[PDB]
Amino acid sequence: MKIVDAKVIVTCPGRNFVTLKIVTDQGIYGIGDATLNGREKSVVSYLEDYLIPVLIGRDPQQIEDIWQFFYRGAYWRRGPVGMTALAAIDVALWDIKAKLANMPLYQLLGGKSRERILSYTHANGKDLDSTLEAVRKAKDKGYKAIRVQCGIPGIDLPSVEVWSTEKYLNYIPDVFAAVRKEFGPDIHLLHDVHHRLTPIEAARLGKALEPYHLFWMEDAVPAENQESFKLIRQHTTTPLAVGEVFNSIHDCRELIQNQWIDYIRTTIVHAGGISQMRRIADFASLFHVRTGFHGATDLSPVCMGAALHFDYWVPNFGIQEHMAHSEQMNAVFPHAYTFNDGYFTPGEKPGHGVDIDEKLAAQYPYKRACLPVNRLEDGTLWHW
Amino acid sequence: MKIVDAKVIVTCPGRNFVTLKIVTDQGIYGIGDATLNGREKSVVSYLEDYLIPVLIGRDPQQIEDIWQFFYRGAYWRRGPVGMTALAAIDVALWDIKAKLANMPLYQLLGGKSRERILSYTHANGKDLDSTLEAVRKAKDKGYKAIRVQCGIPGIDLPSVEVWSTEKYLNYIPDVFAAVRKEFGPDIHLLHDVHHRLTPIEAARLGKALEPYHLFWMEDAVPAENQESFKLIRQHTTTPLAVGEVFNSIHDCRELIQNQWIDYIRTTIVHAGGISQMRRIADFASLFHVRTGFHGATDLSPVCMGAALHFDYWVPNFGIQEHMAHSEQMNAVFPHAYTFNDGYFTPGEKPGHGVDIDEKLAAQYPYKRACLPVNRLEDGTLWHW
Amino acid sequence: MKIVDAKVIVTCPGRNFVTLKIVTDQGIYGIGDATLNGREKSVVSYLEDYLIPVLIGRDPQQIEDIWQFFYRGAYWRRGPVGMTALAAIDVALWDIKAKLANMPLYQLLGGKSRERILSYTHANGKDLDSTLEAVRKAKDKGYKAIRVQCGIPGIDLPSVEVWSTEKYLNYIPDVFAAVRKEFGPDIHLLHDVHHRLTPIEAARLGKALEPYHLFWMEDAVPAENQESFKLIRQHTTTPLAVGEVFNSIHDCRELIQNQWIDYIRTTIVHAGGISQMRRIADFASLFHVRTGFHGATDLSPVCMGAALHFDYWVPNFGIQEHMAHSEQMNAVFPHAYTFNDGYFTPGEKPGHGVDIDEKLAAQYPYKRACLPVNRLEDGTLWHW
Amino acid sequence: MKIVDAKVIVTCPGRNFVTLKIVTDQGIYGIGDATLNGREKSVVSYLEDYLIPVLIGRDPQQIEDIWQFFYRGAYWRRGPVGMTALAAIDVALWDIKAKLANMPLYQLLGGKSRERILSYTHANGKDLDSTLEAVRKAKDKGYKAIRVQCGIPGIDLPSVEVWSTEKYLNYIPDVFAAVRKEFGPDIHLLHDVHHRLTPIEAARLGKALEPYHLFWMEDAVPAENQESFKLIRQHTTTPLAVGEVFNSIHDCRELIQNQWIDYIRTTIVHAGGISQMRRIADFASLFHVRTGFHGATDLSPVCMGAALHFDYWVPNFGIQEHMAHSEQMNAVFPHAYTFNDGYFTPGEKPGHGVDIDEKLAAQYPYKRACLPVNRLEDGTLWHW
Ligand SMILES: [Cl-]
Ligand SMILES: [Cl-]
Ligand SMILES: [Mg+2]
Ligand SMILES: [Mg+2]
Ligand SMILES: [Mg+2]
Ligand SMILES: [Mg+2]
Repeated sequence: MKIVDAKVIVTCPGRNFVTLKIVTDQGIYGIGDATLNGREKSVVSYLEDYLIPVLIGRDPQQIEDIWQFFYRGAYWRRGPVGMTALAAIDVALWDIKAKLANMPLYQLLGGKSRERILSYTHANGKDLDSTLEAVRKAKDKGYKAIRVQCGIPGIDLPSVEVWSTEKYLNYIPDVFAAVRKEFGPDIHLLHDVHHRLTPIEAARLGKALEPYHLFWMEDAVPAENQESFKLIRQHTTTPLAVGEVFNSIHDCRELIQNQWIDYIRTTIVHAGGISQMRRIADFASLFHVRTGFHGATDLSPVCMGAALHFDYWVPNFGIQEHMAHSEQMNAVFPHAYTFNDGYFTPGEKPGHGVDIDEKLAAQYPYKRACLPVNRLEDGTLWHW
Repeated sequence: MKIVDAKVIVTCPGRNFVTLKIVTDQGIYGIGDATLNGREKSVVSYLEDYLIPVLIGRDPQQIEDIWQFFYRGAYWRRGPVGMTALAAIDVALWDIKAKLANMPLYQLLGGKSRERILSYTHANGKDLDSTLEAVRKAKDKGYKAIRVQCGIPGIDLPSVEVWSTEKYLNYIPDVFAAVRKEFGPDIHLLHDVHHRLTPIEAARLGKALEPYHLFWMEDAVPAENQESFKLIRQHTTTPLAVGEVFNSIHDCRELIQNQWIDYIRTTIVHAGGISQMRRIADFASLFHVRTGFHGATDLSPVCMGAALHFDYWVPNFGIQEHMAHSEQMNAVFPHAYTFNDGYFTPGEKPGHGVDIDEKLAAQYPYKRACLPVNRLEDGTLWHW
Repeated sequence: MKIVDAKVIVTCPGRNFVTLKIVTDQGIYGIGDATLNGREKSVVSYLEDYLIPVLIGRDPQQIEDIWQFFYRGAYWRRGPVGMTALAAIDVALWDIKAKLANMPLYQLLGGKSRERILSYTHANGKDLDSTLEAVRKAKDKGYKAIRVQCGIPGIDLPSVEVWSTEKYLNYIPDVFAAVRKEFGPDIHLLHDVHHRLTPIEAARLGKALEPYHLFWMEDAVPAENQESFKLIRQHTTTPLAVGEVFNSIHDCRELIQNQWIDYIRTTIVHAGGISQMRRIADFASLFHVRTGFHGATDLSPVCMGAALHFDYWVPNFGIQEHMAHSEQMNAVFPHAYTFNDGYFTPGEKPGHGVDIDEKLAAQYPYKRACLPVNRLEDGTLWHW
Repeated sequence: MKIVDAKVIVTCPGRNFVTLKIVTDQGIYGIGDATLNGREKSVVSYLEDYLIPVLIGRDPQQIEDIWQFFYRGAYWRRGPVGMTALAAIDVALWDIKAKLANMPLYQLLGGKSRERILSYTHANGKDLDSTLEAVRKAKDKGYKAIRVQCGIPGIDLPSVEVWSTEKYLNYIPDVFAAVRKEFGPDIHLLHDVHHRLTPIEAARLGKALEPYHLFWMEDAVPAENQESFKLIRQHTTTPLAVGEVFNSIHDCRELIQNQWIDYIRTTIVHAGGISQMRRIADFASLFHVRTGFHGATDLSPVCMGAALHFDYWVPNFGIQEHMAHSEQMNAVFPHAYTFNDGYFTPGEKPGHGVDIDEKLAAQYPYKRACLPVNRLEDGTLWHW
């Protein structure tokens, strides 16, 4: 068996998505997500100008050899751009392998471990009354788990947000108190701190949120120095999640082996595909850590299909984020996965069950969109 | 899909082997090794009286769910008997899954990572001259790696050996000096200490063996207290291997994460099958540890086939032990794996490529054989 | 002195019990429990097919030599099946040694350290009102210590239970609040978490239970990774117990030496007998850990007699679990130990004071019964 | 002051170089290296499609604010592609700031700390005789420090090398013995292991090289798991260097703070520019670590000029690698730095003293060239 062609498709049906398609000499093809929000074209070049020319002629069944060849062979290791490119290749090859086996991908990984996959959605409001309404709307859509974000009183190219830590820490516990009073204890509640605190501030916030029994408090502090979480863990029993921005097991080995976190959020598209995320999830399982894949709209339906197959098998599954794609996004990527009453199943189609409609994708050209930056009230460039 | 039957076959074509066969409602079947040397019938009962009745009617594609069901569901966790029974089930189910995919098993794991699999053999002699001759005979059979064991001057139910640590430590370095003088530096040399030393004795021996640059020094001290290896590692750069007797990742997590060993020897048949050994090997890979599967004759050809498929894929492969089965053993277990000039390939037959000839197996009834014990010169019951 | 015979008796007077009887050439005999709930026949084979043939002709007075011979000589070390078989031998030999000395067993261990042995019983209800009634019934039977378990609102082969961690954590503290309000502070209250939490969940629960001053919170998290308890210990002063499922000191050395637990629950029948439990209890004593032997109905009266003799001597005794055997069970195993007003004494008969009525045991053939498994609400196979 | 334009120039005068030029509204401009060997065009896109559009209109004097804006604002942090793009911006802005100050760049950093900057060159041979000749040729060019690499007996798209660790470890100490015998003890000798060993192999090699007193042994093991170096450091006093492949302080914080290495090799072009390398070098200085910047031909003369200015100031300077550019490369990048008798000075021109001749650069179009991969003798994809 040989790879005869590989191509990168770029489309913007509401937001930018980048997709790799690998075609074999037997006409079976596979696809993988390569989208890196706000830096998309750097991955397109990494693939087109460097990795795709090496793929041609190789045996697509050698998933591990090709993963190692690109991971080690880049010489400069890890990193968002190269690991997203490698993820796209790895997912497309697992898609091919499952189609050659005539099995849905979850069967190749070890089969199903559960009948349904818990998800969570968003509830965002500019103030408390609107936040409470957004939680009602999320519950009415059948979600059993809801991430709550609320505006704080007094608070093509990157937008610039302004931030006050002190105002946020003083107000946000009152939001969770009000949500618990209105909606009761059974609903799972999540909160994303979005990198804005120092560890002793995160320790304070985790303690203040303990009475509300959150499913997790996410991304509390920037995590390049993984020891940052030791101080948080010493002060609170609010569960901790981190890692949507990671691209390697080396970004989280210490967080996990020291039991400093409860959920690892690192994704298939951003951390080298199914081959690497199997290793992260298995390492996590030794230390009570569960998967909580990031699932914002900037991960394409191809990533979602691969993630749901992974979620259906992995023993230490925690939850799957679901920020829904629009109708126009979904039409470009026909898929077998489905949602019902707060939960997903991956679908029984062979492969990860996702395809790309190339004719439709071609109707929507790339349009640049970058992520915001965040400044403190004095103008300091902070963490967004 | 359903399991319709499962049975345990016991045969003694020169030594005892126990094999599980699982049969599906589509007539595809899979087999797994269940042999536990010197306690064989305890596994037969564990399977026949407890696990097989639960398997019937289950979907064999759910490998992970069934692994967890038995691993956790036994309540009393881990252990040689239960983990060998679970290994037999797990291997038979991966054999079925690969046959359903119409692929050799290594393809399901991620594909081949190498063209050939390095093995090692034995060279044993009662004295130095005979040891040197045994090394020549091993080299003439095409082996590139040879385990050297030599008798020490002055040294149905279990045989009782006698042991002197001091005589062994004084003599064994001279054996490796003589082997290097006769055979040169290119041949890989291994030594199995077989549990007989304390850590400071193993540190001394490792230092004394450094000039001879061994591939490994194996099982230097009993390893129930994994911190025993820290003191060895602080004193020698001879590479260290351990773990043929282990049955769980929990027997070696600290040895590996602290970089106290170089090779993990734990096997598919004795540690819960391919599902658990994938997790051990991947954990090992984060810490520079390589696989060195045990491969004595008491692991059946079914274990060897599964091991060779695993070895063909796993990135951090080190070596495969090969103590050859006899012609009568091989005839009971037709297999696709082959040996050439010191190396193996697993074969391209779907599954792990091994089968059992039930009619032939029935010609050789069980015959008890137990492992020796070892006593010190004063009669103390020691480690064999 | 020589062992002339040894036999395994299997009986099901309401539930399965396995018993070893060793007979000496002077006609003195000893018995030991060999019951391993839900895997019973695997121990029968381990004994009959491997260990008993080695016992014959040996001097029964050599308890330590025989313990080492089997512990080390199995080659594959530790584990539920082999350690239960070895426990049966070790207890039967201590029973013989005490009969040869013409002493109750506790005298051989070092004599009595207390006049009475505190026990605890069960109080289980499907809801809070019924739980409160079960606590009244337990108190009326004279118990001074009561384990409380309550159903949670909204929650031959293994039964399958369903589990929600979040519902349990939200409700269970209210059960202990109600029990304290009704029964006051003097009664000792225990709770068994039964392996269902992660460490930060157990930390949360321990904190929530602090106002109710439990004697212990038991088996909070699966303990194969012993470092799991470090995080619990950093967050709560509720006392911690673990270890009914352990079979070796190596399962708990780190829990004890780091002062991560308060009570070790590992038993004579499941962890290699009196010889090994003397070593566990003495190690525990250096680190303030007290014995809290498991004492569910699946440990036979032979185990109970040995445990009570051990409990009467050991300095760092904490408590003895007592889930009562039925009248039919007790009739098969005449014994000297007695209960009075919440406490036991072991009895003054030589040996451990327990015997087996072989004629009566023969009236009740083995009947398979396995332990349940537990699944999460999505179907994930969890810890029961 | 404002940035009015910024552009990326790509040229291949013998090998590919990528250069950023930032132009201010006062006509002062600055340049920075953006070359990432073997992935060059991914950086071109990162700059052109994402970062340059944000630069336009910003005040170039705000070097720190712009560094933080891009480092944090990318959201996905660190990594070879983004950190090389950010390095190009940071160096071009320091070039502008020094030109506005009318000072050579080293004056802005704190002034000169030394009169001359020690460098090292290459001596490579296919065998020992040729290696010895290459060392003579290097000495005759005035170098006082020489990296020695020798072939080992029996050993557009990526070339595939083959590797044997055992043959290398057996032979390489003899090469250093011969070099010391011929050239004496005063010459500084370096060796690059190039990622090929495990830590205990590197410990062995470091010990074997101790009699030859190397300046350093470099890149002994892949360093994603920084604790890998602890075991090397416990066994040898050969000095250790690592880090040409790093892009962040987070790749080396533990190596440095634990005193596991002697020289940090991370470069201005690959790790976020002068702003980040000032922080790495200062952190290193607290722990006795000295700078040893990588200086292979794939770092352009723009990187060399910035590095030499940095080297002239930094207190804890160790050495500068110098693998010489060709005449055609040098003509595209006129520069003030000069070499004399083994040492450099950075030159007294304002800025880093390097410029790009755009007309000449335009004569040499991009031509793809990728780095080799390395396979073991069995075909395993290894570290190159
Ligand atoms: Cl990158
Ligand atoms: Cl066992
Ligand atoms: Mg987030
Ligand atoms: Mg061995
Ligand atoms: Mg319990
Ligand atoms: Mg180098």
